[PDB]
Amino acid sequence: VDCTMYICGDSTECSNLLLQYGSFCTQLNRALTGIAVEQDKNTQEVFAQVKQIYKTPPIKDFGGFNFSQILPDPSKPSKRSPIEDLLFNKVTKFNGLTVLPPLLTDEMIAQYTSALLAGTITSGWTFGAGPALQIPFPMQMAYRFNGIGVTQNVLYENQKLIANQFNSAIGKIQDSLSSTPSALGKLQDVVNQNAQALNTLVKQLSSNFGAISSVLNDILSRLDPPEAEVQIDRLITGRLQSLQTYVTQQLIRAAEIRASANLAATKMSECVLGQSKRVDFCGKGYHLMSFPQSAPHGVVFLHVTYVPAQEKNFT
Amino acid sequence: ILSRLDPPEAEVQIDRLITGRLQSLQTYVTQQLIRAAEIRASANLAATKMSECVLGQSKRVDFCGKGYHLMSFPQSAPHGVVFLHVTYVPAQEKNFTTAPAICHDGKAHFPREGVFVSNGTHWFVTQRNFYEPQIITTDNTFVSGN
Amino acid sequence: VDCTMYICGDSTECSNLLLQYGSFCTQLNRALTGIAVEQDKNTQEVFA
Amino acid sequence: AYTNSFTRGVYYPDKVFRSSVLHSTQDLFLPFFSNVTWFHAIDNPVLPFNDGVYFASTEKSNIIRGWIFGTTLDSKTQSLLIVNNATNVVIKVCEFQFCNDPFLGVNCTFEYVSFKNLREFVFKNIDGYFKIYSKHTPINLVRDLPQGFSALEPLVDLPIGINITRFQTLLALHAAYYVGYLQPRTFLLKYNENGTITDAVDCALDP
Amino acid sequence: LSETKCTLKSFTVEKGIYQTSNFRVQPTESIVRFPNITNLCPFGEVFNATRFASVYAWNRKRISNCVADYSVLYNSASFSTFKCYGVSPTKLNDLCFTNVYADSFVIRGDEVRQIAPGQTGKIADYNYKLPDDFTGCVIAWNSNNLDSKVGGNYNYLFRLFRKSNLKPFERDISTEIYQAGSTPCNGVEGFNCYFPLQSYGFQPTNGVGYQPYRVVVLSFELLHAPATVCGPKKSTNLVKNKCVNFNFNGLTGTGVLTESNKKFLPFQQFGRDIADTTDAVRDPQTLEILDITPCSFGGVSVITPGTNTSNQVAVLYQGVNCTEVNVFQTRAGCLIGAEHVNNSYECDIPIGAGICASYQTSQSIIAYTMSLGAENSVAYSNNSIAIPTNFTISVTTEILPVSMTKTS
Repeated sequence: VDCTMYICGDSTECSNLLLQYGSFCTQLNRALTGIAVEQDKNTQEVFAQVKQIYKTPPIKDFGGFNFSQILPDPSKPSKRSPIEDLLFNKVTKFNGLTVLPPLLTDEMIAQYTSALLAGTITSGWTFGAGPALQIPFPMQMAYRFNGIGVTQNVLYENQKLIANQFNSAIGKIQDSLSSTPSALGKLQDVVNQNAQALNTLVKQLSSNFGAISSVLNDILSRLDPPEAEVQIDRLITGRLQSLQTYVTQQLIRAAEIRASANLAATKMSECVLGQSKRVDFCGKGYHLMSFPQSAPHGVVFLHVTYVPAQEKNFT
Repeated sequence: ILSRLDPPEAEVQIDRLITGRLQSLQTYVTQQLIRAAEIRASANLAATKMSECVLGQSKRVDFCGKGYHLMSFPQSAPHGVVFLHVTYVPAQEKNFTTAPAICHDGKAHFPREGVFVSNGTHWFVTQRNFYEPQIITTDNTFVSGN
Repeated sequence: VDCTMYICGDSTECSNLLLQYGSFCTQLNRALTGIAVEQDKNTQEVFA
Repeated sequence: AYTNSFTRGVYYPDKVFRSSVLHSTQDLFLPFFSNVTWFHAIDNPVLPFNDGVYFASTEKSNIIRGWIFGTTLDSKTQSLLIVNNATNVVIKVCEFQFCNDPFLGVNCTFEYVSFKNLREFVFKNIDGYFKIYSKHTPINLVRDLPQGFSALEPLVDLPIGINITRFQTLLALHAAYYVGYLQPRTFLLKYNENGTITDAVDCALDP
Repeated sequence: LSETKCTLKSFTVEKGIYQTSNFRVQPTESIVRFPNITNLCPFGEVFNATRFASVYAWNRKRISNCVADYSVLYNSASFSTFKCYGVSPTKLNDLCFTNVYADSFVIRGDEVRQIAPGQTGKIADYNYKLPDDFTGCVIAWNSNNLDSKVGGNYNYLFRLFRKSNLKPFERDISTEIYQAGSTPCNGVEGFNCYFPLQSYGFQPTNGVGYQPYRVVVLSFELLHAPATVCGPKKSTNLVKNKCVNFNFNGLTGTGVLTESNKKFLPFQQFGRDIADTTDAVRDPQTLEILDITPCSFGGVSVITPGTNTSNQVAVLYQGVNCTEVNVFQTRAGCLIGAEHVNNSYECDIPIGAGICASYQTSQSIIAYTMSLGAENSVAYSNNSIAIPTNFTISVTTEILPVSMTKTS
């Protein structure tokens, strides 16, 4: 926001009477700039966790598993998976206000996520520590199964059944995400809250703040010096209190967003790049493997778990 | 200002002075509270790092260094702290050929801890994180089914 | 908090004088409602 | 008789030019679903208004046009009679004689003035302005009140300055007409991309 | 470079992107425009009218529907009462009143700080009726020896005896009693009916104030009306798509009279999109609908390498099309003083929308999709595995703040 333009609206007299207050405008600009930098810091920290750009082999022979619902689709002009396309389609200026564009674009975000996914599929958990070493899926999944206290021949005697269950679950989750409209309530709420706050911060011009009228242009073409000062002191008080309800509630809200971004970074490093032993951290059950996906101003995880299902008594 | 001024004209200026002191200082006492919140978050993180990485050895991936964790040593700094992390990193690779099991007497033999690798003509068994080959016997294999 | 009641105290003159300022009072009610909802969210999340 | 006044008697608070919002205003209107003391017009007695209204009305083919203002309604003081055709406007906001069987027959100085068809009339006095609003749109029903909506557009906007408090009715002669009972509430008008009041809700009717 | 040295309050400057004083589109043509209307209003036949009849029958001549010179309406030093509130005198000149009406009444000495449509008096509340709000300004010249009557005037009659409080600007000729008790006396005298109106005593042997004060007042009204009526300033031709003089019907700036296809639906012509600024205008002589839009503005930011290596500097205008001010247009604005290149490298100074920049006597001021890293591919087959044979030991470093200073 532009302090002088917003408060005075190109009036030499208004500026001259305002010049005898101090550095309020300087402090406000400094605070807003700090927030603006922090946002890009957040996104970079969450997503840039890899150094090279891997990619999948042209021939898909993974032993029965079907990954077609998450790998990139070349037909579209923008290479996004069908789940990413569904997510992107699901979600829906003049008084000194401006909006700046972000530093990373959706194409770069998509490329980063694709690199993560291809790397994990091809080489397991060894590409986070050092160099990348290849391995086949039945062996990698045998390792994962052994990680939770089940002997490794159980996988080799049930390969086709396991593959069929995996594919059915993937189809089901695609359908369920497509169906319900209330999945992305968090992102929708954040966007709605920001827009509403800005709307009120413009309509306080449509408020009066000690003034007999609201729209500041005509009141400034109306008022004398000793009454114009009475109006503008309350106008700066209200603009400072409101942009600083954003500054206050949004150093608060940037605290909330920073907490969320830290949690997302930890989740990525510990569930995608390895296997977790902490109970109920990456999903409900015994953890096996995770895949990430992107969304507007956010991220989405898909967990894979193992659940026992039939019991018998003994002595 | 106090020497030159008069009362009902100095009332406005003292009111402004408290308002602005508590206002610059209110984003700034809100900021003492805000920066205190941020510093408290960092302090809690540092305490957790000390307890989990200096007093023990951790298995959480990429929490103390990059690689496999071995040890840590702390130091001191003005209004801060510094950690040194010791890690482990593999160096040089080599291709091989693998297989899930071996059917000698119609039975299936699975490795106990390791993998089956073949240099081209013979079959050995090695641990996963370091290449050392060994002969294959009934000591390090177990039988399961046909 | 009962906003207008607290500020005025059953005074028509105070009401007419206050109607010149704006939506400060709605803002205050909104913030307090947000806090009130968050508290119960916390308790449920911890215990259930 | 007594009928639900449905959604009649709304107008434009100003003759200016808007676009495509959902607004809220504070002025004097006619209720929604009112217990109108609708006494008929043809069986031709008086109407109500309550808190801040002109002679609101309904209309079939310019049937229910004229009404009386004043304070004692006997020409002894402030008293007003209005014949209404809206074609040959030789203004007669002049002072005439009235009746308790209120019907219209065939001085006032300052010429600076403001069911097969829908032509509801208006007669206000705000800051000297003697505002009038008319209508024109055809429908088919003949028996009773159509279940519909419409907004009344002004004719002119200029002041004269004659005081009024009470009222009677008149009947512009060569069944049903509906009015309402109000208190000074607020309304929520709705608009289309072509600029016609399409909906409204009364903020003081039910929770 | 001098500007950013001033901003940082030092001579040495590190590497990065800094911000300086912003650039508004200063008027390409000056800050001037007001609509076609130019009318005015006379006062003679109301100031010389045979009857300014009694307070209950005050006379009014139509003075309205004109571009009242609100400068003249306040620059007039003959105005004794100018607590004409809502609006303010010294800025009245810069205003736009849609209408200036003509009502009138007579003042007293104690009310000169109370005189307006809306003023003090039972005079008012029974010969007049509306609230006590301040908007009304009074002409007064030297009236010391003009017209007055010894003993008391029974026309301008301070109605100390009125049944209620004070409320001005209506009319009612009933000279009616004080209902201090419960007596309707029908405008007669008596006991407990004290003659409802006493005389101030406008005597010529008395002072100047008693001698006549014929007062012409002026009402004020503001409308979002078709923006045809407003103050004075030069109206340019409808030069579409060229930033010209505009103070459009009160909305200052410099910009365009773009003919508008908007039908502009029918009752907030000062187009009240929630910002409440005019977005279309029709005029009686130019019936066409004319859109409204201010010209551009945006910050100015300076990118520079370290000051100890070179003194070249590039300037970027944020959100401004280049034609409206080497020139190169990007999605973040207009960039001046750069060289476009095709080879991609890492990022040094981030600009926005995937562009970076750097210094060459190594790379130019690059502009394209970034390079995210070195491409790689893993030879994947269903019977091959890879195993390490040697190891290395590493040491890293982490830093964390723990505490703060302590003041009071």
